[PDB]
Amino acid sequence: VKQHLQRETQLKQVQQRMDAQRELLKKGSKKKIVDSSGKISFKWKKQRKR
Amino acid sequence: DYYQQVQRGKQDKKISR
Amino acid sequence: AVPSVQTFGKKKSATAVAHVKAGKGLIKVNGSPITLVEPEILRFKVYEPLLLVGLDKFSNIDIRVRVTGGGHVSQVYAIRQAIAKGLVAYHQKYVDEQSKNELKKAFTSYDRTLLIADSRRPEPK
Amino acid sequence: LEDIQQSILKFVKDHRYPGLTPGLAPVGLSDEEDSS
Amino acid sequence: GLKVPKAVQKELPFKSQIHQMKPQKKKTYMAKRAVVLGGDEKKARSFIQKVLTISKAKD
Amino acid sequence: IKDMFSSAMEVARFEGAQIKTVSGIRGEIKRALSKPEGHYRAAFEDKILMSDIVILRSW
Amino acid sequence: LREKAKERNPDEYYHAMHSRKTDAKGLLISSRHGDEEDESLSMDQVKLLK
Amino acid sequence: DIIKSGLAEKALKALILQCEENPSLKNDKDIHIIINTGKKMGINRDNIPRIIPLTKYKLFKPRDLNILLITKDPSALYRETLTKDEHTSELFKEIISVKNLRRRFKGSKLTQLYKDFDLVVADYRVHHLLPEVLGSRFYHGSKKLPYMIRMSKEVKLKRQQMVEKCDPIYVRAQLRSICKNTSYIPNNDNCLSVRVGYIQKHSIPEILQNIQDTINFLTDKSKRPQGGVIKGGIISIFVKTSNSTSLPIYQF
Amino acid sequence: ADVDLHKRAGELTQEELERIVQIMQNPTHYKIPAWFLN
RNA sequence: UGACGGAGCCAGCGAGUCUAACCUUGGCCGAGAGGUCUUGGUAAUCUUGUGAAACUCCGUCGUGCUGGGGAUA
Repeated sequence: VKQHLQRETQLKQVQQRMDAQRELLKKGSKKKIVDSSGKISFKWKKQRKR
Repeated sequence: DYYQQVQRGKQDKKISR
Repeated sequence: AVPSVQTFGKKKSATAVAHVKAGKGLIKVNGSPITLVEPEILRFKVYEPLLLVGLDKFSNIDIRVRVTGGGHVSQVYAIRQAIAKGLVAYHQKYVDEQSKNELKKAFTSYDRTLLIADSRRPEPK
Repeated sequence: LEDIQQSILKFVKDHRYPGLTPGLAPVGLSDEEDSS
Repeated sequence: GLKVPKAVQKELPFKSQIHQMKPQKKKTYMAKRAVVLGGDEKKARSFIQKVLTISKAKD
Repeated sequence: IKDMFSSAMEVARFEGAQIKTVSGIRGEIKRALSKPEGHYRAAFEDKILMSDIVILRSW
Repeated sequence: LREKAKERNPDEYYHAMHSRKTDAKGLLISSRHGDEEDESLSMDQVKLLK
Repeated sequence: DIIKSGLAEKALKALILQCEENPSLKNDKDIHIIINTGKKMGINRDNIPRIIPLTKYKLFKPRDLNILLITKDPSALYRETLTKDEHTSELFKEIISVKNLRRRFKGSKLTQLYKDFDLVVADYRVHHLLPEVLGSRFYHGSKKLPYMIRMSKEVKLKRQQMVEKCDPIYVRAQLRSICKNTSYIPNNDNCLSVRVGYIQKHSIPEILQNIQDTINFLTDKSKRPQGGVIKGGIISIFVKTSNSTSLPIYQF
Repeated sequence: ADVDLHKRAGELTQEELERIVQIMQNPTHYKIPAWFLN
């Protein structure tokens, strides 16, 4: 059960990164936001979808 | 003298074999 | 997609390929800038294609040179030949022919070995 | 089982050089300070 | 194998040029994407390979 | 060739002789080398290997 | 091969020297993928695969 | 267990009395123990000398012997911070890098280098690419075989780089450990040599004590990467100078 | 010996010169490393 | 035009399953042949590709030759 839990949390993280990449390549204006560490995020322009 | 004892020992061991 | 131009400069076994295209004005030899070309006493041999015609010709174009082979002085002669005839070919193809042959006249009045090497030798007397 | 239930319900090492871990010297407290 | 020199093979005709493709150093996306199946499928792959090499060596 | 002779005088005595490897590669001894004493320079039909033995058939 | 290099005849045009190209050292680039595929795939293809 | 009896003391005494007078070994000044293990110790011979810690006898101080130090590519950091520290500023006879070492020393220069130094110490990141640079004279046998040192007390994690610094107190501490202790190299067969003691820097009870120290550290069960390699019954001990016969001890 | 390594050897006080010659006379007990001297 | 000590850099030749030392010290196994380990000395234009040296830069010195038994620590 513990290794089922480890497999599930690793799959959740890799699907989360995959979903962020897919969300990133759709469309709209965005900028690369960099934090203190280097964990980058993408902040999207306040503009609703036509 | 123990030096010459042990080197004669390995010598005659090889000679006996 | 960009207007670009490729030329070649040769001395003994050095050879330098210069790509000239439109840009902001950066002149780069082997990735490093032109102001790093050693042996540092022939840096003005490299510079004279720029100083003979003015930097206002180079203010709108960016050159890059890749130099292989040869030695130190053969490489600076390949660099200056490649830069000179690349500027001439760019002003031929994408700027006017009057500036083209003004550049050819200036380089040929300084030395035509900026534009034409001395290539096949000896003489069998 | 208590640690496994808490999880389910909540010496040098160079990576490139595996010979370092038998390689390097066992330094002591008597080696770092005094007159040589 | 026959190791033809680079000075010769850069100066070859267009018909005689030697198609030598470089190895890949980058973990490309299609290779990191593509799925392989396991268990019964990998032993099926092993079986088909053994059968095909026994057939080729017998021939 | 290393050790079939003990001296450059011996190789000088035997210059020009035809030798061969055990592969049947024919050869000829040419000149004694200077500093290693019984070592000499031979020329063969083609490139012999490091796993060979040369042979001077005498009577 | 050395004799063919001596007798190249540099006025040698083929139609395949539009598609085929040459690296920096002068040798032949052989694309290791396909030649019935494409190495770079489009944005909507990447959207579907991702 | 305990190895100090009249057989061992008589053998070691007779070896010293032989090497004082014999005109065939008046240059080699050293005592080695040959351990004949029972089984074949399985680990193959890399040329990395593991360190056997003696407990109460420093057999060498780091200032009474020539030390060559081999460093990484740029070498300016290690050379400056080692030579103007005054904890280590006089400890190394030479500090070079691998690039200019193999540039300078080719051929018989390596024989002069061998005869010049007596402790070769390399950065552990360059220790593996030494057997071509230093040739086979340093790796046939083991008396100038180079030691690994860590120069920085810093560990490499994945996805990130070792910050390039060096620590002179740490490197003096591990050269002190290296000269203070003795060393061995594991191999496949059942023969294993360990240097113990010198010919006039030492005496019979201290040489016998560090012989027993190497025995304990070698056939120990713990300390298993560095020292616990004798898995079976250690069968025989011998003592010899490099051109002297194997005087036997502890025939089990 | 604490003498400055840029002074010319003429201007040497006798305690500095005797410190120099004492160190060079008995190098071992001043723990000079044995590779400096042959 | 030097001597030490660091640093920057620039070639063209050359690709046969082929390329390459010697003498020892000992331990163990084996009937022997030998195998394997261990060890010190000597020799060296290294080994297949990366790389040359002269050159360039930066600190330091400072320009009146060579010998063995004798004799001072």
